[PDB]
Amino acid sequence: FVNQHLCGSHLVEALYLVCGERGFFYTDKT
Amino acid sequence: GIVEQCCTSICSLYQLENYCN
Ligand SMILES: [Cl-]
Ligand SMILES: [Zn+2]
Repeated sequence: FVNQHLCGSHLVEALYLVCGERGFFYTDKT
Repeated sequence: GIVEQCCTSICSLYQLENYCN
């Protein structure tokens, strides 16, 4: 079951929200 | 990393702010 894939889609939205104009990186090394 | 830290237990926005640029 694609638990990690689904979690990451939520993580990027939450990062978008808190980071604001700072932005963020979301890589293989994040 | 972030999946390890934040997909195994809940990360608040305060914890996620660590990952901002
Ligand atoms: Cl989900
Ligand atoms: Zn979902």
